[PDB]
Amino acid sequence: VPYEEYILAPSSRDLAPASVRQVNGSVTNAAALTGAGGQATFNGVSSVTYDFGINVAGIVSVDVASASSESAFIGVTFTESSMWISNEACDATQDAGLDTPLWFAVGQGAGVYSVGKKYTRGAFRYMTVVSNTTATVSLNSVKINYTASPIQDLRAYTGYFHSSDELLNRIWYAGAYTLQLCSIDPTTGDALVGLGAITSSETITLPQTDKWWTNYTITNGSSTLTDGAKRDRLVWPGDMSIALESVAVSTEDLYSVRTALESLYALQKADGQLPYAGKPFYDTVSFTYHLHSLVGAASYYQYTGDRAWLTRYWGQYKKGVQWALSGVDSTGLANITASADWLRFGMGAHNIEANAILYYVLNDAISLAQSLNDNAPIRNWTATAARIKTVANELLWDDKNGLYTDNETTTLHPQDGNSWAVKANLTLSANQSAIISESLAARWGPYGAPAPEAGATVSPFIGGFELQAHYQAGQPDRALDLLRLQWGFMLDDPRMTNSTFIEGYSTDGSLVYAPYTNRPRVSHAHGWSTGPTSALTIYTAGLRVTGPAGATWLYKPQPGNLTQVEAGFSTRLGSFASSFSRSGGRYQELSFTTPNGTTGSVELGDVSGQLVSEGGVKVQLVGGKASGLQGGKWRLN
Ligand SMILES: *[C@@H]1O[C@H](CO)[C@@H](O[C@@H]2O[C@H](CO)[C@@H](O[C@@H]3O[C@H](CO[C@H]4O[C@H](CO)[C@@H](O)[C@H](O)[C@@H]4O)[C@@H](O)[C@H](O[C@H]4O[C@H](CO)[C@@H](O)[C@H](O)[C@@H]4O)[C@@H]3O)[C@H](O)[C@H]2NC(C)=O)[C@H](O)[C@H]1NC(C)=O
Ligand SMILES: *[C@@H]1O[C@H](CO)[C@@H](O[C@@H]2O[C@H](CO)[C@@H](O[C@@H]3O[C@H](CO)[C@@H](O)[C@H](O[C@H]4O[C@H](CO)[C@@H](O)[C@H](O)[C@@H]4O)[C@@H]3O)[C@H](O)[C@H]2NC(C)=O)[C@H](O)[C@H]1NC(C)=O
Ligand SMILES: *[C@@H]1O[C@H](CO)[C@@H](O[C@@H]2O[C@H](CO)[C@@H](O[C@@H]3O[C@H](CO[C@H]4O[C@H](CO)[C@@H](O)[C@H](O)[C@@H]4O)[C@@H](O)[C@H](O)[C@@H]3O)[C@H](O)[C@H]2NC(C)=O)[C@H](O)[C@H]1NC(C)=O
Ligand SMILES: *[C@@H]1O[C@H](CO)[C@@H](O[C@@H]2O[C@H](CO)[C@@H](O[C@@H]3O[C@H](CO)[C@@H](O)[C@H](O)[C@@H]3O)[C@H](O)[C@H]2NC(C)=O)[C@H](O)[C@H]1NC(C)=O
Ligand SMILES: *[C@@H]1O[C@H](CO)[C@@H](O[C@@H]2O[C@H](CO)[C@@H](O[C@@H]3O[C@H](CO)[C@@H](O)[C@H](O)[C@@H]3O)[C@H](O)[C@H]2NC(C)=O)[C@H](O)[C@H]1NC(C)=O
Ligand SMILES: *[C@@H]1O[C@H](CO)[C@@H](O[C@@H]2O[C@H](CO)[C@@H](O[C@@H]3O[C@H](CO)[C@@H](O)[C@H](O)[C@@H]3O)[C@H](O)[C@H]2NC(C)=O)[C@H](O)[C@H]1NC(C)=O
Ligand SMILES: *[C@@H]1O[C@H](CO)[C@@H](O[C@@H]2O[C@H](CO)[C@@H](O[C@@H]3O[C@H](CO)[C@@H](O)[C@H](O)[C@@H]3O)[C@H](O)[C@H]2NC(C)=O)[C@H](O)[C@H]1NC(C)=O
Ligand SMILES: *[C@@H]1O[C@H](CO)[C@@H](O[C@@H]2O[C@H](CO)[C@@H](O[C@@H]3O[C@H](CO)[C@@H](O)[C@H](O)[C@@H]3O)[C@H](O)[C@H]2NC(C)=O)[C@H](O)[C@H]1NC(C)=O
Ligand SMILES: *[C@@H]1O[C@H](CO)[C@@H](O[C@@H]2O[C@H](CO)[C@@H](O[C@@H]3O[C@H](CO)[C@@H](O)[C@H](O)[C@@H]3O)[C@H](O)[C@H]2NC(C)=O)[C@H](O)[C@H]1NC(C)=O
Ligand SMILES: *[C@@H]1O[C@H](CO)[C@@H](O[C@@H]2O[C@H](CO)[C@@H](O[C@@H]3O[C@H](CO)[C@@H](O)[C@H](O)[C@@H]3O)[C@H](O)[C@H]2NC(C)=O)[C@H](O)[C@H]1NC(C)=O
Ligand SMILES: *[C@@H]1O[C@H](CO)[C@@H](O[C@@H]2O[C@H](CO)[C@@H](O)[C@H](O)[C@H]2NC(C)=O)[C@H](O)[C@H]1NC(C)=O
Ligand SMILES: *[C@@H]1O[C@H](CO)[C@@H](O[C@@H]2O[C@H](CO)[C@@H](O)[C@H](O)[C@H]2NC(C)=O)[C@H](O)[C@H]1NC(C)=O
Ligand SMILES: *[C@@H]1O[C@H](CO)[C@@H](O)[C@H](O)[C@H]1NC(C)=O
Repeated sequence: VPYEEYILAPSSRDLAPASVRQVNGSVTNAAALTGAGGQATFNGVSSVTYDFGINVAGIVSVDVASASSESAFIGVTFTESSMWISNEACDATQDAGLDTPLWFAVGQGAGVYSVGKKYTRGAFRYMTVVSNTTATVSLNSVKINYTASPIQDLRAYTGYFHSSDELLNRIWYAGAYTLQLCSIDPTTGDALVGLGAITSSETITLPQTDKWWTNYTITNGSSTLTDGAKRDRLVWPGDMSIALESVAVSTEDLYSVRTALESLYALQKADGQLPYAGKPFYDTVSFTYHLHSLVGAASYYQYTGDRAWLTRYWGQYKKGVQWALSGVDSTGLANITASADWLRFGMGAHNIEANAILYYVLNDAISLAQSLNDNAPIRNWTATAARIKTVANELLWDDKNGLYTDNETTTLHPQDGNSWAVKANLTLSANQSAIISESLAARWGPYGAPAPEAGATVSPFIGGFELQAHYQAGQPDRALDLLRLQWGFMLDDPRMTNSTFIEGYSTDGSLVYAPYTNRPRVSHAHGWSTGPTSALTIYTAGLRVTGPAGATWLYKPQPGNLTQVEAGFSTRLGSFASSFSRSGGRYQELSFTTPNGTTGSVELGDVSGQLVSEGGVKVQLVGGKASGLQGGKWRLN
């Protein structure tokens, strides 16, 4: 309800394109297919590329009025980015080649032509209607059944964010909408229908095209969160380590997260190994992604407060923790023998990123075990955790460059490892964390923060963890600067979609993703690139869930130089909201709402005064902090 005007999601599921972008050949009244009136008559070989304004998804229907020849055809091509607009092909989903247009033999007669959900286009902003025959074809409409997020009201958000910075607001809502697009009907999964047949080492020529379909049921239930709407349309655990919290503070569609998580845990091996991806992707060993599955279960319990779910899955979670701990060696660090990660290079040995994620997982597991009163596993865990810290900063810390090396035998400093080490509290001091934040920011290029472990690549995925690291190191304006630089490029570059966020690109500002050779296959709607949504709600607005469903919370707004911030979301316990206005580095007004029955703490920084409750309770701030605050509405006096 609040700030609904920023919500990108369509107001219906019956969608005509918004505007005509380009016309080729004799075409009468192309604007008719935008709902502007009349019918559109294609006279011979012709085409019209239409623009929807935003990235959309679903099932195309061609309403034909007449066709002069029995051999007439109408084709439809789709593309996320405008650089792959073509009257001959879509953009790519497979490892090599462009996808074939959807061809309708409309030479029969009048009626609506469709091939249903088997050929759902998972994501596209531009749609080209093509007549490749000398026939005259009149069409009444070409519309889309919008099938992204199938069991929800697309414009009924439970979270919101609005600041004095309009770019930040648009970035928040673009992340939320991206997540909506990646929630699919589970019966239309697996866009990689050519896995095994089409590989990177191949060439599909200009007249050659890839066939595509969507008919693998990837989860149970009626909705699930995938990595990318166009592609892979599969469940990936690492992507959830950014996507879950951004879903939780905007749409609250944690049911799709839950189906994805359950499908992943259903693939656990007897020894506890969790999968690299959901079915039918290759059974692959990946340390880090197994740990991401553990992270995801922990965060799901944190936001839903589902005791029954955690109880169902605690045995599997402990088995996974045991599997990961089996990699720890005499050193006290995990020695990673699997190279598979987020499509980066050099995963192995005493990798800083793997061990930081392990530290994070261990602390998650201890807090969960205390929630469940399962004290037995705690000891080992604590000890192991300590060792990681103690050894990771002795054998991996580079004091001269202010960052962690990737392992013991390299001078490379990975962005993911250092970001995660700050996010997991692997550093021995806040001063260290500030060094890491400063040194990461020192590496920014004209198009955002680099990930040297994956070559000349910018990763919005790792950008989300770096944002969190800048925040936890006490640098909110550094984080807002990275937001502006990287995500304003992702949102406002004319090749982007202006609604959804890219999977990754290159440091020179090109849309080359190094792991892929088929550049049209990069997805422009990946949930793992939506870090700013959760970051702006949690850190800028200061609404931090610290207990199940917000049973306990921390209010720590890190405003920086923003002069006005409003944000809010809900859990099954009630409403969280934060609202403040500043000027000259001081709060003019500050208020926040937390659900009843909850208790929390406050941390405003260098702020002195009283917090007044709705009833009238007054609490003095000591060092900008206060604890034991009872749930409700609070204002700063
Ligand atoms: C998702 O969509 C894809 C299509 O894009 C489907 O893939 C096809 O699935 C069919 C199964 O339905 C595959 O099998 C083909 O069946 C044809 C019929 O053969 C007999 O099948 C029954 C079996 O009991 C007989 O009783 C009956 O009399 C039929 O005669 C065969 O003619 C096909 O031969 C094909 O074999 C090779 C290897 O598979 C193919 O590559 C060739 O095209 C060749 O013609 C075949 O056996 C078919 O192969 C699949 N095709 C493709 C392109 O993948 C998925 O099934 C569908 N999945 C879901 C869940 O909906
Ligand atoms: C400790 O950390 C360092 C730094 O990350 C790490 O060195 C990295 O090792 C990986 C291999 O695990 C290297 O990745 C390969 O490097 C070679 C060049 O030496 C390239 O030719 C490779 O590219 C081709 O091959 C890949 C498959 O093998 C394909 O995926 C790829 O598309 C190419 O076809 C590949 O990049 C990485 O380059 C180095 N790091 C640097 C800076 O070169 C080291 O391995 C870690 N220690 C241990 C024990 O793993
Ligand atoms: C065009 O696209 C539409 C989707 O965008 C299609 O409508 C969808 O049809 C499916 C079934 O084929 C529905 O999925 C069902 O979901 C219910 C649960 O939903 C109920 O609860 C939720 C949450 O409270 C609520 O939002 C719903 O309104 C329901 O009350 C399951 O129990 C079923 O087993 C089944 O999975 C989708 O809900 C429905 N979409 C919408 C928006 O309602 C439509 O059929 C497509 N048509 C064509 C011709 O392609
Ligand atoms: C007729 O419509 C097309 C769009 O379908 C207009 O743009 C042209 O589209 C073709 C593809 O059908 C482009 O060719 C391709 O270009 C990309 C790079 O952009 C390249 O990677 C491919 O290998 C292929 O060469 C073509 O460049 C593009 N032209 C322009 C100027 O954008 C076309 O302009 C329309 N014709 C008229 C007369 O309006
Ligand atoms: C306009 O586009 C439609 C759809 O692409 C064309 O229909 C297809 O035309 C081909 C001829 O190139 C028909 O022949 C088929 O060729 C494939 C190999 O490419 C072969 O494996 C098949 O056995 C068959 O011989 C194809 O059946 C036909 N497809 C459909 C669904 O009708 C149409 O010819 C184009 N017309 C013009 C004037 O460009
Ligand atoms: C949860 O989803 C899974 C699929 O992810 C459901 O199990 C699936 O059941 C279908 C329908 O039986 C299987 O398809 C095949 O059907 C033919 C029909 O003749 C049959 O001969 C095959 O033996 C097979 O049953 C499909 O293979 C199977 N999925 C997998 C991954 O094997 C399940 O029913 C859903 N609901 C739950 C678990 O409550
Ligand atoms: C408590 O955490 C520690 C980590 O500090 C766990 O220790 C590790 O346990 C695994 C179990 O598989 C050991 O791996 C095994 O190593 C032997 C060689 O010693 C090898 O032959 C096996 O194939 C397997 O790889 C690992 O070495 C060990 N590391 C250390 C430093 O003890 C321990 O498992 C956890 N507690 C429990 C009860 O599991
Ligand atoms: C993040 O990690 C830092 C250290 O990297 C944590 O602060 C550190 O807390 C430990 C205790 O957990 C302190 O070590 C010792 O604690 C014993 C009591 O068990 C005490 O008797 C010793 O005098 C010593 O304090 C350590 O000094 C302290 N370091 C700093 C710089 O504060 C911090 O608590 C962690 N933060 C989170 C949110 O987990
Ligand atoms: C956002 O606004 C602030 C305030 O105008 C910008 O400047 C930063 O302000 C703080 C507080 O005055 C400076 O703190 C420094 O502390 C060290 C401690 O030793 C002291 O030596 C300095 O004299 C100063 O008091 C901080 O250096 C300063 N930073 C800069 C670059 O001016 C801040 O830059 C603004 N950020 C953005 C992105 O707009
Ligand atoms: C990419 O998306 C942005 C944001 O949606 C577009 O910028 C413009 O953004 C503002 C809202 O931030 C919209 O303002 C409205 O303009 C209408 C014009 O009639 C006015 O009546 C309203 O009161 C309000 O001021 C504006 O519509 C929007 N422009 C468009 C074209 O959507 C940006 O233009 C988008 N670019 C592309 C190429 O899609
Ligand atoms: C980490 O594990 C790997 C795999 O078990 C170890 O790699 C082997 O190291 C030995 C020396 O101990 C070499 O002779 C082998 O060639 C290596 N094999 C493989 C498959 O990597 C590595 O030594 C382990 N590192 C630590 C510190 O325990
Ligand atoms: C924060 O800790 C770092 C060490 O990680 C201190 O900076 C280092 O100081 C040593 C002094 O011997 C130098 O050799 C290193 O080059 C410095 N490292 C970096 C990255 O600058 C720093 O002084 C500490 N700051 C505070 C306030 O305690
Ligand atoms: C819940 O909190 C609201 C204030 O936000 C208050 O009006 C209401 O009475 C509270 N209900 C209970 C049962 O405490």
